[PDB]
Amino acid sequence: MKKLQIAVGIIRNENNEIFITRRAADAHMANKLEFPGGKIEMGETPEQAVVRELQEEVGITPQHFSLFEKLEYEFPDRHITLWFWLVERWEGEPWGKEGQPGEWMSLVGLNADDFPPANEPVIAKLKRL
Ligand SMILES: Nc1nc2c([nH]c(=O)n2[C@H]2C[C@H](O)[C@@H](COP(=O)(O)O)O2)c(=O)[nH]1
Ligand SMILES: [Mg+2]
Repeated sequence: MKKLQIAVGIIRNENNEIFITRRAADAHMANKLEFPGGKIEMGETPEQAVVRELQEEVGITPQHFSLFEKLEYEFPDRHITLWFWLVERWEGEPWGKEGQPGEWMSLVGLNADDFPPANEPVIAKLKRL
């Protein structure tokens, strides 16, 4: 079967703003407004998957932990698990290896349009704030 897991955590900055990968720092993918922690799927545990990938997607030392929301849905012949974790702080700039560098933005205005549309089920909840 076709199934893939994803665990992410919105890093909280020093100004109630979270650092998320958006249009990279100088890339073309402007609709890549996503978060770190992806790839947890690999072969980790529901708990170590994020905690492990966290170091891989942050590399820094941030007071980051707890989950904000987690959901598991499967598309017509596809299985996508998206876990959203809550973060409270992060020292310096987050690097790890998420993919496309981001900037400290206000999560109160998340972009469900810029980020993957099929991945709205998660944002549809928080987006409505
Ligand atoms: N089944 C399913 N998987 C999806 C959808 N959208 C989406 O990004 N995914 C997948 C692809 C990605 O690899 C992953 C999210 O993190 P990455 O883009 O970093 O891999 O989940 C979808 O609509 N259905
Ligand atoms: Mg990763």
